[PDB]
Parts: sequence; structure tokens; C-alpha cells
Amino acid sequence: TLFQLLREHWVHILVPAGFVFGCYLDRKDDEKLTAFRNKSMLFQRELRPNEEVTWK
Amino acid sequence: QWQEDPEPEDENVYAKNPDFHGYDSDPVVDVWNMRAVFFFGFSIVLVFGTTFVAYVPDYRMQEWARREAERLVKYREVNGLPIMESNYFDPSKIQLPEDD
Amino acid sequence: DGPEKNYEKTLAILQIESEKAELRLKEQEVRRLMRARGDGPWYQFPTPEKEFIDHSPKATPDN
Amino acid sequence: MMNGRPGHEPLKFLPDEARSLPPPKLNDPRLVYMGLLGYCTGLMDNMLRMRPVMRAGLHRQLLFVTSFVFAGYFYLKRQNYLYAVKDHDMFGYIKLHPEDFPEKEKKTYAEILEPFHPVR
Amino acid sequence: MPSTFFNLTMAFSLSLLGTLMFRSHLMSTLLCLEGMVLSLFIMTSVTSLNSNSMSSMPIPITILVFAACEAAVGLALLVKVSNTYGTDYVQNLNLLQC
Amino acid sequence: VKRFFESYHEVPDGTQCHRKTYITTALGGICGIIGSAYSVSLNPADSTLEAVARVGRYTFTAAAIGAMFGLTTCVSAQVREKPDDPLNYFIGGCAGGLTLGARTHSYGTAAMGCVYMGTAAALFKIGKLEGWELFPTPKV
Amino acid sequence: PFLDIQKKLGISLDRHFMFLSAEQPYKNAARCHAFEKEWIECAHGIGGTRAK
Amino acid sequence: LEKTIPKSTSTLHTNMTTLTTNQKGLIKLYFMSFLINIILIIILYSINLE
Amino acid sequence: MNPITLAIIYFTIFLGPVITMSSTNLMLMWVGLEFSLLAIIPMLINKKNPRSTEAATKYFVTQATASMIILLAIVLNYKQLGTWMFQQQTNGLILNMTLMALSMKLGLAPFHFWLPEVTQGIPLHMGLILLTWQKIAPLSILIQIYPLLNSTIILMLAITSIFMGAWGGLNQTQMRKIMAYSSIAHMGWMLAILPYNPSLTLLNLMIYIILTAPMFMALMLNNSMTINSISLLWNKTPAMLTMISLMLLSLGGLPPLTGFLPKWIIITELMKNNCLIMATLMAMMALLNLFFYTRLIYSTSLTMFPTNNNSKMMTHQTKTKPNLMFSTLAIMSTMTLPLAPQLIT
Amino acid sequence: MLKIILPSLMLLPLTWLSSPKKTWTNVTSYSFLISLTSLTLLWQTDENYKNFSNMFSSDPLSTPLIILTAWLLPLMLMASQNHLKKDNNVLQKLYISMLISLQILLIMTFSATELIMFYILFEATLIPTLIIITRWGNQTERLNAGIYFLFYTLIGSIPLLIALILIQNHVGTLNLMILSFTTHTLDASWSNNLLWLACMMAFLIKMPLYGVHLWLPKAHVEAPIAGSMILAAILLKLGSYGMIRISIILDPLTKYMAYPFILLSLWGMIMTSSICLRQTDLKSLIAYSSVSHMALVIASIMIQTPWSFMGATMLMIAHGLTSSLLFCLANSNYERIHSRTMIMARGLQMVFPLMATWWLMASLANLALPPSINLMGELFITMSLFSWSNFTIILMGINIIITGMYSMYMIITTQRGKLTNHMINLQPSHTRELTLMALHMIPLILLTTSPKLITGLTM
Amino acid sequence: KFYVREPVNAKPNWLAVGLSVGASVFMWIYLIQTHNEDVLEYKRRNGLE
Repeated sequence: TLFQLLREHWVHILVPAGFVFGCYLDRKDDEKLTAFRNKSMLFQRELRPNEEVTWK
Repeated sequence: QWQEDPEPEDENVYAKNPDFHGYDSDPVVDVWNMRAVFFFGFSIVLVFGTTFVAYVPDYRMQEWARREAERLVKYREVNGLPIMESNYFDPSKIQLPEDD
Repeated sequence: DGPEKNYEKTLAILQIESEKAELRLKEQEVRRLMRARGDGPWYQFPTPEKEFIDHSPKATPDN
Repeated sequence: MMNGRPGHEPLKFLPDEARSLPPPKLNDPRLVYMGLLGYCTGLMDNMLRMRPVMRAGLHRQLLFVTSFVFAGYFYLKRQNYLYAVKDHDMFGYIKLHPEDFPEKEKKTYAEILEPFHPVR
Repeated sequence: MPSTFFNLTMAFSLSLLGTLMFRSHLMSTLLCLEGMVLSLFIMTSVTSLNSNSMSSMPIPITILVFAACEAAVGLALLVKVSNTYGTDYVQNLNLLQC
Repeated sequence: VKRFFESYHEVPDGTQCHRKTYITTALGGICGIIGSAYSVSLNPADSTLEAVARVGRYTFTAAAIGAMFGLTTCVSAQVREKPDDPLNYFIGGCAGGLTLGARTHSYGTAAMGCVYMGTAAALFKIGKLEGWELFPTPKV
Repeated sequence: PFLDIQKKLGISLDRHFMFLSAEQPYKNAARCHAFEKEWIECAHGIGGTRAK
Repeated sequence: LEKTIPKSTSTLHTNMTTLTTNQKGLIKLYFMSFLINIILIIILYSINLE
Repeated sequence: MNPITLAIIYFTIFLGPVITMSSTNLMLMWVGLEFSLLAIIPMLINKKNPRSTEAATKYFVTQATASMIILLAIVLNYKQLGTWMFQQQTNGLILNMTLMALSMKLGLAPFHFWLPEVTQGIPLHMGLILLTWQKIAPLSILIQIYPLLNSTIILMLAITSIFMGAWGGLNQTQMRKIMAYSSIAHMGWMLAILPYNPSLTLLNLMIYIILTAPMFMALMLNNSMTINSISLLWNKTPAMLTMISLMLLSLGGLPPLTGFLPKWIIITELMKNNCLIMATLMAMMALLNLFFYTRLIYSTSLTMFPTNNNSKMMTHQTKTKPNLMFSTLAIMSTMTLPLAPQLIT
Repeated sequence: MLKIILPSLMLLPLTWLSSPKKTWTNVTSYSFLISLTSLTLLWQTDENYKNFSNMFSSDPLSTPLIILTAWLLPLMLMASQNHLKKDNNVLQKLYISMLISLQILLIMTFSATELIMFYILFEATLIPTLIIITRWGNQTERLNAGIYFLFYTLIGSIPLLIALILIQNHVGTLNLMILSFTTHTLDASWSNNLLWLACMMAFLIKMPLYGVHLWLPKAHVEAPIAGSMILAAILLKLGSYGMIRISIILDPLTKYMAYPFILLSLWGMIMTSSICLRQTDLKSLIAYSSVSHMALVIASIMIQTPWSFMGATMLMIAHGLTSSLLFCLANSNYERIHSRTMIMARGLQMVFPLMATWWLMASLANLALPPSINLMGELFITMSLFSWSNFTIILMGINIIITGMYSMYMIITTQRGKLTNHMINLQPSHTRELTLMALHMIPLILLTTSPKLITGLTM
Repeated sequence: KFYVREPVNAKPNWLAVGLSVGASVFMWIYLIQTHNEDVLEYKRRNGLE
């Protein structure tokens, strides 16, 4: 049977999906907090060419 | 005396299933719970996490501090300076009161 | 990706929290002064309305 | 306290001065938490009336979710307007009465004399 | 005017004192309430006539209206109490102590 | 009169002790009269004379409590020469609770009243020193 | 005031006869009319804290 | 420790409960107490501000 | 009761507080209060039993006295300064007697001895109304004159309401009196902050209402009126134990439930005005309030009291209740603290 | 942090939407995986602590506690399968949900940058714990135990809330990064002393102190095995974490407002370790040993020296592990005879030879057998105190003696001696509980191998 | 037939289903178009951004 194989065993996507979603939200926070990117008395350096960002 | 069921009788869980692991009365469930526990606890966590931690570099800046202390003692013995000044902050940076 | 990312995120977080603290204190002084001195625009308490007055010529002159 | 401020329209939900604010994303965590409240409300309704959960009254659950997200969006626009007006009033009053809100002119730790409290 | 208002206030206070200090009978307390209503009506009418404010005379008549409605429902409750216990005594409605 | 009850703070502790005693005794009598009123109106007595008895009982008890509190407080301020110490007021509240027990004939009430009234009086002294506000005006 | 329905619909059920300086029958005038008028006109647009 | 902290708090609060809530269900006495409160408030006001 | 009578009476109940809210003149606030207390009585006495009649009497007499006092206050503020609505230039005696009478009506301590009885003697759907809809108009009055109220009096009243509510509901077996004392305590909270900020007393009122209404609904589900009765829910309606427990723990003021928000944001706004002691005592006694809610949770959900041989029948049969609003309100009364900024201002 | 919390949430739908048979396996496995995911916090290659947002963070102090909290969940689930085997599916799911909520709230508390979130969650950890105790405990004292546990904590916490709000009104923020750089000496006054009391007594009641510790043994005795484990291992560490975080803003009032508490802790250590001798209940013995151990943490935190904080962190971690282990061991025999008395079953080395090695190793970790980390903490705390006053080692040493004494008494009168031949119901050991003891022990070996992780901010 | 006392909610009430679905989709559409119009009004009230 294929339905009885997926009526159960489909719950094995929740927790991994949650991990992915949490990583996404952490990236969103990092994006929000970009007001000192390459503007810190330490790590403030001149930018390389083709380097559009010091970090996302 | 009011109605209730009598206190049941303890059971020997090995009676019906001698190959019992302690998890569930249904054997298949028992075996697979055992296997998942063992796998995800010992084979996965206690091994891969242990390695991940053993290969964390410069934990809290410990190797770097050693290398730099070597650099500094070298420089300071080679240039006559002492190995540690009793004052962290250059007094020029400090303006003490004009106490009178 | 470290270690500059965490450093700079921390700097930004500190900016944010310090600004919010400053503003909370500013609010707690502004409300005080508005409620003591009556200046606007908060803590303005109502007064009788002025357009329900009869400005028409009355029956007696001294009114 | 803000009730008696100039321009206060009595019984006005969105005074049309709030259309200068950045409206809220529809995937805002608050709206998709109101959505969870709606879903859990459908679930508890099915539970109390002795109905299968997660499989009964799918229209009812959808309705709950939509209503919750709707009220959320609009109430949230209003609350944003309110907090913005609060900041507006505060900054305006500070500009008007500066002598009561002067600068800090803070010194550096070279001139400050903080005492030392040992640990012995 | 001032002595009149002082005496009417003292009268309201006496009727309130009566209402608060129950005796066996309930109708006496209802009558004390009506006396407070009377005092207040008179005070309001005197004030409106002393101020020549003929736009506030509609107020005391409303006072009387609502006071009499209160009296009516009080009399109905009194009827029910008497039916229950046979008397309008207050020492009989003391079973809600639990 | 409120100037009377404020005469308690016209001079620091260890001074005009008898005046402090009289003031605190009057305050205790006040509180006891309030409690006796509430205890005769509610939970009334079999007889008016018995109600007056209850009144006098509660009132004299409260007055004795206040007397001991104020007296011991000013005495400790006079002896160890620490007028600004909440510990004197703690001792005073403790003596007041020991009284409260003597009257009720209960060592448990004595201990509880001690450890509660002492705390309360010490906090009252702390509030008079550090300028607290019990019923403050709205200022924001 | 708590629910300013009147000020919303633009009606007057209870507010046109509050104070003495309001319209009276046959254009009579309650005594202290001018004093009340001036008090109200001074207290307008500033609040009850300043008006005091 | 049981006597001191928990089994003293419990006794205190249950006794104050017995006091407060063991009423007689008579409106006469409730209104007498209301009068007591009226008088107390008027006295507080008179002495504090007049 | 016929539909015409029901219409008139319920429309009057509704209209009463509306007039009070929507009116500038104090006299019309008074007539609104009177509409309310005249229309509510027949709904109490409908059952026609001695308990209902005496509840009606104790309610009517008290509310009439309080209304006469409020009317005296209005008439004195008319004799003085020749206007109806109060003003900054009004006698503190007038203002304070008005506050006292409004408390008398609301049922605050020490003017509370009538509310537990009046709520025990009547049915539950009326206790709901009594404790939720009839506490607004007074609060409207108080919120329109909050700058003028004395802080000493309201604060004494509030600490008294807290202490007495706790100590009284502590040893109650009947549920209606427990709800009465909960009302007393939460009204003490509502009132302790009114002069400083009345946008928070309205919040506490809304929250207490959405909290008590579904509790009353639960009680009305099986007409439960005692601890021993609700102890039988595990056999009759076990799907209600979760919501019951959560609403109780919220009413008590436990995080992470939105019954803690009023407590917290009131303590805050009080210490912004240096009322450390008041807020401290209030919280320490709200703990005692929580205690008997917890004992009740024990009795109902966290353990299983004995049942009867007949409840098997109730198990056989079906049930149409509750409605949709119970779940809605019970969810928006426990799981909404995350939205507190939206709730507070 | 979301990558550790959102999986812990989705665990709930995984618990409820799962077939009655596969509900335990799935949740256990994914909880193990989440414990794994939590190991990234140890990637600290600098002195700059990890700030993930304005709300979530993890320093060297919170990371060990977070990992322990994520690792204890599957162990609790396992331990909680022999009981609940006869309970309905919904009850099992509810138990698992309680445990998951506890995990989540604790990870939040340890990740929180602000003290109000910390307080809200510190208090939210009462609901699931109380439910577990009163709903799945076995005796009637469940209810009094839950009452004590609630109200000690709340009566302690309310002043803490008042003090946090006061600090907010005075400073503008309750953030922990800001309150550390923007700090000011606290003028010595009765007001600030009461502030100290308010800020401390909630945690001191949760560690706990000696004078207030009666809520702990009642709970542990009347709590099911999972509740006992989480309580002992984490819900006490909660108070120490709070004190360590909040003691920066109480300087220097901690210099002279500590003597009472240092003293009570040092003395109650002896008192409790002595109680652990004349104690019929094994669970009560474990609880009083926990109190004796947390007394050292309290004293250490009170003197606030680097060695002190380090020893306190090590002792917290090690005691959590070993106490969870001892409660597991006790419940093993309980499930056979259904009695908590340590005198009934006193020859169990002749039937359970392997399970006795777990008893031995635990009781060796309970006492300070080196190079265990249960010993390094005690040693560095002893050193810090000796530096404080050279007369502390007297009490420390008599506590050491009593500790060895009652641990040896436990294992002797429980395993060694003549077997109780009437105990025909002594089924052999379950693979599951054996895995439990193994999972409690091996991490102790690994930490002893790498102690740099559990030192703390001071090192 | 399994229930002697024929149940309520045995076969659905379709008016409620239709009304619920219609209200849901209408509220979603109203909300989305209103959000877009609000974005546009904000942008054009300040420099299209």
C-alpha cells in the first residue's frame, strides 16, 4: 500500500523543515543587523575588488 | 464499600517476550526503538558531535593567545623591555584629580 | 563565517538597545512635564464646549 | 492621554493620516501567530463538541484563520499609527522645550574617578 | 439660600442615615429613599430658580420619574418577600450565608 | 488633628519619648476603635454591654501595643545612641507583638506579631529615611 | 466623552443645555451668564490644567 | 522550618479568611459597616484637606 | 418570559451603559445606571425562589442608595460652579463621595459584602452579566474624571479589595462566590491605576471579561456550582479541562498567560509613579488569589474525584454546547501575551 | 537559536500526528538530533560571545546548560516509557508535550539576553513541572508538594519582578550587555539592600538555600522520574545562572550582604549531608545530597571570584548529570518492588551485576573521586573559599567525609549484603535503562577529558 | 442507518459551507488588494519609497 505508507512516515519532514526554517530566520536576523558591516574600528578594512560585501 | 477495580497483579514482561528490551510490548516496536535509540545516541551524537568538538579550533582564543604571548616575550626580551608593566593604561591617557 | 559578523551584529544590537533606553527615559520625562505643566499634546483634559453658548441678543440687556 | 490631542477624531479607526506609515507585511509573525490562534480555535471547537480534529469542519478552520488575520492586519495598522503618533508628540515636545531636555556632554573614563571595590 | 441648602443637605443625610440603619421593616427604608429623592428634587429646583436657568427644570422631573420607578420595583420585591416569608422583615433573608 | 501625629517627627528618636508614647497610644486606640466598630456591626454580640466590652477590650489592647512600640523605640534610641536605625523600630514592633500575644494568651501570636510588626516598623523607618511614598500623587 | 458618538454623528442630545450660558427659553439669560461665557472662552483650547 | 515559614503563613491566612468571610448574611450589618466607611472617609478628608 | 418582554428588558440592559458612555451630562449617566439596575432585576428573580428574591432585594437597595449618593454629588456640583459635568474646581468631598458610591455599586471592598451573596443566589448567565457588563458604566464615570480622583482613597480601596477577595475566595466551596471574589480583586487592580493611567484599567477589564465569560460558560455547560461538581468533568466533558486549567492559571496571573499582563503592566506604571509598596502588596496577595484557583485545578483536572453510576447516561447522550465563542475567548485569554504591545498601547 | 528552538516546536506536531506506536521512536530520535544540533554553540573561536539577535544569545555559561537541557529530553522520554505503558495514548502524548515545552522554555531562558524574558520563562517552567508532578505522581502528597514548589518560587519571584521593573525605570533597559558596560556603584543603603534581597531570594529559593529547601525533597519524592531528573539537573541551575547574570549590577553590596547566605550554605551543607545518613527514602537521600552540593554553588557565587564561578559551573553540570543518573538508578529498582525505602532491597549485586557498576560509578561521582569534574568544581570552590577565609576548609572537609559516608552507605545497603530472597519479582535489567545509565555516564567521561568547555566566562 | 435518532450534522448544511468559503476568499482578496493600495499610497506619499 502507498497511502498507508504515507498516512504515516510523512511526519519525518516536520523537524527537518523546522531546522531549515530556523536557519532561514537566523539569516533574516543577520540581514536586519547590518548597520556596522565593515564599519568597526576593528575589521574596518578597504574593500577588495569584486567583493560587494564583507558578509551577508 | 464503594466500587472500584482491585489493584492489579504485577506482570513479568519477559514471560511472553523473553527478547524484551524494555521499550514496548510489541516486539517489532521494541527492536526498532532500541535500534533508533542506540544509533542516534551513540553512533550519531556521541561520535560525530564528539569529533566536531574535538576539532573546534582555537577554542576561546587559546592557541592564538599562546602564539601571541610567544611573539611578545620574544620581542620584549630582544628589545630590552620588561615582560609585563604594572600599569595597563599609559598614564598620559589618564588625568588624575587636581586634589587640593 | 566569523568572527567579524558576530562582532558587528553585537555593535548594531547595542546601538539599538541604547537608543531604546534613551527614548524610554525621554518618554518618562516628557509625560511628567506634560502632566505637570499642561503643555500639549498629551494629558489635555476636557473643557466645556464654546459653540453651545447663546450669543444672541437676550431679553434683558445686562447679560 | 493622547485622546485630547489636536486632530483627534472621535471613534475613528484609521484617521487617513496613517496612510503615510509603511503597512505591515502579510507574513508578519504577529499575523501568522493570529493564524495559529485561529487554527487552534478550530481544533478546540472540534474537541469540545466531540468532533474529529484536523479532519472536521475544514471550512470553519479556514474561516477562523481568515477572520483572525484580517482583524490582526487592521488592528496592527492602528497600533502602528498610535506608536508613531506617540513618537511624533514626544519629539515635537522635546524640540519645543529644549531647555528642559538638554544635552548630556559626557566625560571619558580618564576624568571620571570610579572607586575600586576589591574582591578578597 | 445657603441656610436652605444646608438644611436640605442635612435632611438628605438624615434620610441616608435611616436607609443605612435598617430596622425590622423594609418599607420604612424605601420611604427614607423617597425622602432623599424629595430633598434632592427640592435642592435642584431651588438651584435652577436661583440661577434663573429654565433649561435645567426638566432635570428634577426626571429625578422624580426614575425615583418612582425604583419605588415601584421595590414594592414588587416587597410583595415577593411577603409572599415567601409572610412578612417584610429583613432578618428573614439571611440564608445566602451558605 | 494631624499636627499631633506629625509631632512624632519634629525631633529625632531618643527625644520627647513620652510624647511619642502618647501619640502611638492614641493611634493604637484609633485603630482599635475602628476594628471594634467593624466587629460589632459584623458578628454582633448577644448584648449591648457585651459589645461595649468587646470595644474596650480591642481598644485597650491596640493602645498597649502602640505604647510599647513607641516607648521601646525611643528607649533604644536613647540608650545605644543610634536614632536612625530601623533596628530600634524592629525591637519596638517585636515588643508590641509580644504584648499582642500576652493579651491573646498565645506564644505563637507573640512570635508572628514580633517578626511581622518589626519588619513593618523597620520598613516604615526606612521609608521615612529614604523618602518613600505610600500614597503618592500621579506625576509620571 | 468616553464614547463621543454625538461628536461623531454631529448631534446634540445632552450637551446644548449643560451650563448656564446655553440657549434658554425665549432668549432669557441665567444670571452669571457673562462670567460663565468668559470662563469658558478663556478655558478653550488650552486644557483644564492650564485653565486652573 | 515547617512551623516557622509555611505552616505559619498557612495558619495566618486561613485565620484571616475565617475572620473576613464568616459573615451572617444580614443586610442591616452590611449597611452599618457602609456607614462606618462613610464616616471614616469623611473624617480622613476633614483632617487632611478642608 | 415572552419575546416582547425579553426584547424590552435586554434592550434596556444594553442601553443603560451606552447612555452613560455616550453622554456628556452626569444626570444622564445616572439615568443610565438606573436603567441598568431596573432592568437587571427581573432577570435575577425570574427563577422565583427565596434566594432569588433576597438577592434581588440586596442588589436593589444597595444600588439605589449608591445612585442617590451619586445624584447628591451631581446636584452639589450643580449648585456650585453652575454646570453639570465635574471640573477641576470641584469639592474633593463631592468627588470622594462619588468615588465611594461608584465603588459601592461596583462592589469593591469594604463595600463588597453584597456581591458574593447576590451572585450565589441567581443563575449563572446573570452572574456573567452582573460581573462583566454592569461594571463598565461606573468605570466609564471614573475614567472621565480620573485627574480629579484622590489617590489615597482609591489605593486603600484597592488593597482592601485585593486582600478581602483573596481571603474570601480562599475558603469558598461554591464557584459563584469564587468568581465574585475574583471580580472584587480584579476590580481592585483596575482601580489602583486609574488616576495614573486609565488605558490600563480598560485593558484589565477586557481581559478579566474574556477570562470569566468562558469560565461561566463551562459552569453553565453542566450547570456546575460547586467544587465537587466540576470534579466530575473528567467523566462528562474531559475536553474542557485544558482550557479550564489555562484560564484559571491566567486569572491567577501566571506567565506565559495574558492574565499576567495586567498585573505586570500595572505594577510597572505604578512604579513609574513611585508606588512600590502598593504594587508589592497587590502582587503578594494575587499569589493567594492564585492559590485557590490551583486547588480548584487539582480538584477538577490534575486528579480524578469519584463519579456516580448515573453519569454513564450523560455519556450515552449527545451535547450541542458549547458554541464557537467559548473556544475563541479561551484561546484569546491564555495564548495572546506575545501580542502585548498591541494590547497595552 | 531558532535552528534549535523551531525543531523543538515541530516535535510537538510530530508527537500528536504520529501513530500511537511510532510516537516514542520519532520524538526520541529527533530529540537526539536536536541535542546534536545544539553542539554548534561550542564553536567559539574568540572572546566575543555569540549574539544572534536582540533577544537570543549564548555565552560560555549558557551553552553547557543549553546542551544539557537538549540532551536530557530523550533520556527523560526513555525513562518515562515503563510507566505510562498502561496509560492512554493521549496521556502519553501530553506527558511528552510537557517535557518538550520544558526543554523549549529552558533553552529560551538560557538564551535570553533580557531579564524579563528570563523571568517570564523562569516562571513558565512551573506549569509543566507542576502538571507532571501532580498528574503522574503516585502518592497523595503530590498535591502538597506541588503547592510548596509553586509558592516558594512565586513568593521569591515577585520581589524579583519588582526589582527588575525598578532597574528598568532607572536605567532604560534590562539588557545584559548594556547593564554590564553601563554600571554604577550601588550606594550602601537599606533601599539597595532590599533591592539585593529581591534580586537574590528567588534564585536562592530555587538553588535552594538551607533554610528554604523543603519544597525540593517533597517534589523529588512525589515526582515521577522525569520530573526529578529535569528538576535536579536544570531547574536548580536556573537560580545559579540568574545569580551569576544579575550579580554584576549589585556591586559592591555583595561584599557584606553575603555573609548570611555564605554561612547558611556552608552550614546547611553539613546538616543535609548528615541527614543523608539517617534517611530511609532513597529519593530523599538524593535530594538532600543535591542541596548539600548546591550550597557550595551558592557560596561560590556569593564570593564571586573566577575560580569560584568556574567551580560552580563544573559542579552544576556534573551534579545535574549524576543526580539524573542516581534517580534513574533508584527508579529502576522502584519499578520492581514499588517501594522507595533503601532497606528493603539490599543484595542487588547478586542479580544485577552490571547495574551495580552504574551505582558504583555514580556514587563515586557523587563524592569527589578524581579526575571527575564533580571533584574539580568542589576543589576550586574550596580554594576560592580558603582564599576568602582559611577557616572554611574545616566545614568543607567534614562535608567531604559525610559525603563519602552516605554514598558508600547507599551503595552498600542497596547492592551489597544478603539478597532478599522473597523478591521473586526482580526481573533482569532492561536494555533501555542500561542505555540510560550509559548515556548519563559517558558524557561525564568525555567532559573529564575536555573540561575547557564547562569552565565558564571566567575561563 | 446506524443511529436510531437520526443525527444533526449527518449530511452537511451547504448554506454555511458556501458562506464560509465565500467570506474567506473575499476577505483574502480584500486584504491583498488593500495591502497593495496601502503600499502604493505610502510610496506616493513619500517619493515612491
